[PDB]
Amino acid sequence: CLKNVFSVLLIFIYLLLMAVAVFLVYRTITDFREKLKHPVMSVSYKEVDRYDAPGIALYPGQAQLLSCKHHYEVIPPLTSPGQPGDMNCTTQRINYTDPFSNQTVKSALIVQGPREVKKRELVFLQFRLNKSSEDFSAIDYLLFSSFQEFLQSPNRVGFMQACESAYSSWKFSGGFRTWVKMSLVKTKEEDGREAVEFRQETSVVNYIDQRPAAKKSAQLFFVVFEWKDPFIQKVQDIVTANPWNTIALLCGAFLALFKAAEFAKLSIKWMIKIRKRY
Amino acid sequence: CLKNVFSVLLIFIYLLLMAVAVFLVYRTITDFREKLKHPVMSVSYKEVDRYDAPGIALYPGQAQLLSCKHHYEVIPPLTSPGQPGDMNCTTQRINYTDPFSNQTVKSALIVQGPREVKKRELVFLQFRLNKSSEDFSAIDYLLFSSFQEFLQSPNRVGFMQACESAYSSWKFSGGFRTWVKMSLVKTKEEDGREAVEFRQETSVVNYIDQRPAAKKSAQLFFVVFEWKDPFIQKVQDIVTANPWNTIALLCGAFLALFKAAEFAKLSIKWMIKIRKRY
Amino acid sequence: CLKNVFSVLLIFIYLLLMAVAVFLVYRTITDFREKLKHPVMSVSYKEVDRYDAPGIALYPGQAQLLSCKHHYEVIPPLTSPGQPGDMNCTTQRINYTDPFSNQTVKSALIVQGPREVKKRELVFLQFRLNKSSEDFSAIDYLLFSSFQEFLQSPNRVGFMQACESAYSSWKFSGGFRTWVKMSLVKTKEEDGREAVEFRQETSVVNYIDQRPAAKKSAQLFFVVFEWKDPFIQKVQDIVTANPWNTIALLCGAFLALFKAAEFAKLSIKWMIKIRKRY
Ligand SMILES: *[C@@H]1O[C@H](CO)[C@@H](O[C@@H]2O[C@H](CO)[C@@H](O)[C@H](O)[C@H]2NC(C)=O)[C@H](O)[C@H]1NC(C)=O
Ligand SMILES: *[C@@H]1O[C@H](CO)[C@@H](O[C@@H]2O[C@H](CO)[C@@H](O)[C@H](O)[C@H]2NC(C)=O)[C@H](O)[C@H]1NC(C)=O
Ligand SMILES: *[C@@H]1O[C@H](CO)[C@@H](O[C@@H]2O[C@H](CO)[C@@H](O)[C@H](O)[C@H]2NC(C)=O)[C@H](O)[C@H]1NC(C)=O
Ligand SMILES: *[C@@H]1O[C@H](CO)[C@@H](O)[C@H](O)[C@H]1NC(C)=O
Ligand SMILES: *[C@@H]1O[C@H](CO)[C@@H](O)[C@H](O)[C@H]1NC(C)=O
Ligand SMILES: *[C@@H]1O[C@H](CO)[C@@H](O)[C@H](O)[C@H]1NC(C)=O
Ligand SMILES: *[C@@H]1O[C@H](CO)[C@@H](O)[C@H](O)[C@H]1NC(C)=O
Ligand SMILES: *[C@@H]1O[C@H](CO)[C@@H](O)[C@H](O)[C@H]1NC(C)=O
Ligand SMILES: *[C@@H]1O[C@H](CO)[C@@H](O)[C@H](O)[C@H]1NC(C)=O
Ligand SMILES: *[C@@H]1O[C@H](CO)[C@@H](O)[C@H](O)[C@H]1NC(C)=O
Ligand SMILES: *[C@@H]1O[C@H](CO)[C@@H](O)[C@H](O)[C@H]1NC(C)=O
Ligand SMILES: *[C@@H]1O[C@H](CO)[C@@H](O)[C@H](O)[C@H]1NC(C)=O
Repeated sequence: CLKNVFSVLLIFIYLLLMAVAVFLVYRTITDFREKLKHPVMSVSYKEVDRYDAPGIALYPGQAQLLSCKHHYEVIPPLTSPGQPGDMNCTTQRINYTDPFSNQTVKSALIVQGPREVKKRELVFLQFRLNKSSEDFSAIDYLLFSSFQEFLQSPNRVGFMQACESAYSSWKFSGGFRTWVKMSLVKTKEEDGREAVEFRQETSVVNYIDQRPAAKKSAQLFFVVFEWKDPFIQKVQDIVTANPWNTIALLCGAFLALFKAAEFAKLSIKWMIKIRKRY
Repeated sequence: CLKNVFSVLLIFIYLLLMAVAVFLVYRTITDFREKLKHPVMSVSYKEVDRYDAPGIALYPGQAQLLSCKHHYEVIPPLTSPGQPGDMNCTTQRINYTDPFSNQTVKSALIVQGPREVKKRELVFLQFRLNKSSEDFSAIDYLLFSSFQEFLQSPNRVGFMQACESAYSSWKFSGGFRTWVKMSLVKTKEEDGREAVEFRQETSVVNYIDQRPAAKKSAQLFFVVFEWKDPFIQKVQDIVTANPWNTIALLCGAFLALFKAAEFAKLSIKWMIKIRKRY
Repeated sequence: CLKNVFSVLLIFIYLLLMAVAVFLVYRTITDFREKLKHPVMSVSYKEVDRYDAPGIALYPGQAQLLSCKHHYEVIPPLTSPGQPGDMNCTTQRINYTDPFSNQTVKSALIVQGPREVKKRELVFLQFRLNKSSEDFSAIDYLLFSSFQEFLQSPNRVGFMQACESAYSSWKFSGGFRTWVKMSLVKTKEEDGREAVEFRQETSVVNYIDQRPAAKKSAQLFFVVFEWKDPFIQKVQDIVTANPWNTIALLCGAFLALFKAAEFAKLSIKWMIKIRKRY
């Protein structure tokens, strides 16, 4: 009457293997949910021959700018303060309404930044704020990726608001030269898009005002816009769980368990033979 | 007498397949050891409606602070130097012993930072150090994540040492306004923990001292504490090698090799038939 | 005459499964090409007992340096400006030709940085530039990983050019103390190499010149070189697609499809039996 016992015994292999099968599909499902929740990042650096001329959206307001001078040389030659002119920018002043507020027009000024990173070209601006009641001399600016696109785009009055919302506006101080070493990051969201963001590393250098040494003491600002490295750090969140390399593995495990059940039927046959031997 | 030769020939399939099997399990084992050694990082940005009020653990020492003023406006209105008062902080001065030393009590001061990032709220502090022998005016500070937790926690005298050991204490200078744009990173170690770290980007703005223009020339410090972006960069090291999606693949490869050995037995049968045909 | 119809019907399982097989190998091939294009990054922090003494390649030019003083104390004690001496560096002045130009010899100066991060040792330099026509007082520097290697290496005149090309040269300003908190990143390119890069976070602190308060007003520079954290952020791009864990999965899927074709032959047998029943 204990033959059905041996039957359920040989079937215990089926039972345990179906149990580990449902356990494994559960674990694989929950791990796929996890790896689908938050993907994995991946950085790659693509060295570029020469950058596309960025757009420096300075917001001087009242402070008139003195000079512009690109300098392929690693060092900007000796300047002469308080003297306007010497401008050699492809500058363009453009107005728009702050998308944050729409309550105050923020006059701007656009500059074609440096292009030749290997030649180490660098825009060197100069500004002046003849004494006012600001109490903190600061001219904030902004960087978008390619200046020619701004020149050619239609209704750039709105393209500028799009930039101001996309990028971030960090100010350069007043009273010392701020060597801004720009650098790009072409980050790619997974929804088939490419987002260009500027990450810069300022380095302020104090201005020795002993050269003018006068009674005017008018505030004057200095900037240097440079390309940090000839590379473009582009980061894209890689989806580490595709719907294919997981179902194939689940099928492989299901087949492993099926083959194991077949080997278990073979082992039950061997055990029946051994019992017949006894 | 050369039949055993054909036998060992048909068995050479078994031999080579068992060899590639041990090679593949070796490679999979060593790759699992590697991917278990150092996991893969993964960044995700979770935009928050409004931040939990951080805790600014300034260490003024002797320098009394003049004013506090939150400013939902993007710009702090014009200040008046040398004049105390106007404080509207939920400030709290707290003492403790430096866990690094335990040899000197470091008087502190806690401030409830800004909360509404979308409203662009910003704490604007002011300090004074009437002329002393410091030779370098610097007031270091510290940031922990949520101020109300500090208020409610028990024995915050030790919670502060825990913070000082966990976070990092970077000083803001003296003589110009330092626009500190705080930002959080809720990093998650894999051992079921969540670590909150502050990564800020200062931006100093020189102070035009021509407004006081007196013979006192007392050192005075300005700060601005702001939330950089409404996002919270949270990074978690994803374990790229789970103990399951590797053993399933090993079993799939073992079955591929078993099926290949079966097809090889079939090919040996075909070769025996071809030999019988000849 | 419609028996061949049932034949092609049972064969439609073979057809659809071979179709999904070629589709799956196509998808796996293209995903392997993708994951081979750009690998996945992975950060790990290895706390070190004590750092290997870095090499600070300052480029003073004409500015003679006043003093050196390591300070295990977290704060450098009160200095005395304008007074040379007090040097306790293992300094070494070395010349070479700028690999960028080869048109101008750039005199340098090497300093053995701090070693004991847990002891919070910190090099504190001092410089002077008696009034000149620079108009912007800046002394740029440079960091390589281990100073003893520089001392022992052969023909360091070229090792220095190698460093200048490998690392990046960021200047510390003139007129205020720049607390440079160095930190290493031992990044590993996949081609069996280990690249050591310095990523530092400066923090300038204004110099109160009321202590000299003379008519000389000579430019003088202050630096502090410190180790930020006792950790060494080492990042290595993990190849997320190995040539092995993909072919094993492809074989597992091929076997899943073979077993499915066998079950389909069984289903065709069941359908033939059902048709015979009718
Ligand atoms: C862009 O906006 C600026 C600032 O509003 C304009 O500058 C003003 O132009 C008017 C023209 O009559 C002057 O009267 C004002 O004195 C200017 N500045 C202010 C407000 O004091 C500028 O005209 C606008 N764009 C351009 C270049 O036309
Ligand atoms: C926290 O520590 C500070 C600094 O030690 C304390 O400030 C001192 O308080 C005593 C009270 O009699 C004064 O006599 C000292 O002049 C204060 N500062 C020093 C050392 O000169 C403060 O009292 C402590 N906490 C509070 C708010 O009670
Ligand atoms: C490394 O280069 C510097 C700068 O060229 C050398 O300093 C010059 O040394 C000569 C020796 O006669 C002096 O006449 C010059 O006045 C020095 N500086 C300059 C150019 O004005 C230095 O000698 C070189 N290395 C060493 C330490 O010998
Ligand atoms: C600006 O630079 C170009 C470079 O070729 C030069 O030709 C031009 O004369 C410069 N303009 C001025 C205003 O000097
Ligand atoms: C622009 O400002 C107006 C108020 O003048 C406001 O009603 C509108 O919503 C703003 N535009 C947006 C969508 O930000
Ligand atoms: C200072 O700037 C203003 C314009 O903002 C101008 O009217 C005034 O003449 C300037 N002074 C000098 C010295 O150029
Ligand atoms: C602080 O700000 C709140 C905002 O409602 C205001 O009601 C309160 O009067 C302010 N306190 C002072 C000291 O002005
Ligand atoms: C605190 O300082 C004391 C010396 O007063 C020292 O013995 C103790 O180890 C310190 N606590 C720790 C664990 O840092
Ligand atoms: C300067 O600060 C000290 C307190 O540190 C105070 O005794 C002194 O009166 C202050 N001077 C002024 C001008 O308020
Ligand atoms: C430099 O520091 C060491 C530390 O032991 C000291 O022995 C030596 O006297 C110092 N040198 C000078 C110039 O003081
Ligand atoms: C070094 O400069 C010379 C010019 O004097 C130049 O010909 C050579 O290419 C430079 N070396 C390199 C490879 O940078
Ligand atoms: C200033 O430095 C120069 C050397 O560069 C030296 O000749 C001159 O005597 C120095 N002056 C003082 C006050 O030491």
